[PDB]
Amino acid sequence: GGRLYGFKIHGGG
Amino acid sequence: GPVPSRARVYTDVNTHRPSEYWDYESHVVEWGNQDDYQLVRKLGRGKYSEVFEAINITNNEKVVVKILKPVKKKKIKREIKILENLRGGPNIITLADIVKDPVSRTPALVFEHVNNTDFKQLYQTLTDYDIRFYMYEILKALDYCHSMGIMHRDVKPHNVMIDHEHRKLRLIDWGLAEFYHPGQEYNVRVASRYFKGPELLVDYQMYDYSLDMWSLGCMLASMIFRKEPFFHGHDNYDQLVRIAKVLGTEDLYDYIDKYNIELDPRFNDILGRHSRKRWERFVHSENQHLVSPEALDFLDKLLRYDHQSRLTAREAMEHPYFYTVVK
Ligand SMILES: *Cn1cc(-c2cc(C(=O)O)cc(-c3cn(C*)nn3)c2)nn1
Repeated sequence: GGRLYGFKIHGGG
Repeated sequence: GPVPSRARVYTDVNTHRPSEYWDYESHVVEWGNQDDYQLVRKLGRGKYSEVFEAINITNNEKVVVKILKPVKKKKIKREIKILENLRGGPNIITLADIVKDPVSRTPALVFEHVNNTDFKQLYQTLTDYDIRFYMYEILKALDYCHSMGIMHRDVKPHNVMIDHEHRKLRLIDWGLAEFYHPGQEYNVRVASRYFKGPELLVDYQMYDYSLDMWSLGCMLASMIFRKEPFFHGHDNYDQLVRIAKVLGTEDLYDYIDKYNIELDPRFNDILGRHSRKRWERFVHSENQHLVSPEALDFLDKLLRYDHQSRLTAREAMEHPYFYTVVK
């Protein structure tokens, strides 16, 4: 639901 | 009917290859784990694709995700199959994985990361030596994919990715690419307006690899003369008028005559009569450092109405223009 086209959104190494 | 035509080189590569090679409709796609990839930032958008910068979390490596749209489906298999066939070829983008959203069923291609630098962005600063170097690198990709029985059909600066600090180039976006079968009458609604060959414009359907060599000549002209784009037509009809105003109408009508082409009646009143304008006429103070008699000879040998008369990718590689590229 904060997933875009099934992909989670990355934040930061 | 129109006179038949066969590619002068790599004619029967698909003919002597098994159907598993070129029969993309039968290709069973091996789907990977979508959970391995996470979106980093937006890279661009097209008319059927959404491109993103991403990270594979299993190894923390940068990748590029291209989410496909449902607008044009069953054409996803042709792209997938062509990328897998070309995998490992010189300067061909590496398809690293294929993933699918379990809920929306929307597929995504995961590519090797390359610096998000289009050719357009660099040409404005490239010197004569780097134009030759990168043009040769593009020719390696085109000779490879043609040798593998594939026409890219969308050669343009946007589809060339360059990492200048590593002088590394990749030919991308194989979404319009197709398998060459000698005798096939293809759809002429391919490539991008400014890069369409005369064959597309006159609806000559039995084209081949040489279509890519016209598109490449369009890019060379744009780079050496600093004119973006070189042929600026307002539509497919005017695009041929813009070509005619440079190459001339005489050679256009000789081309149509040679291939027994049925010229659309609209062309009778818009094509007119135009003499051939010498390549040297496009040379001025701002671009004379990028022009040479070799650049001009080479350009003249690519931008030819007759697709059969254009250099092949391997013949272009042997032209004196590339003598300065030290291997
Ligand atoms: C469900 N969901 C997640 C997000 C979202 C949006 C942003 C943004 O910048 O707009 C960023 C992130 C994010 C960044 N990092 C390091 N982890 N998550 C997530 N929108 N909706």
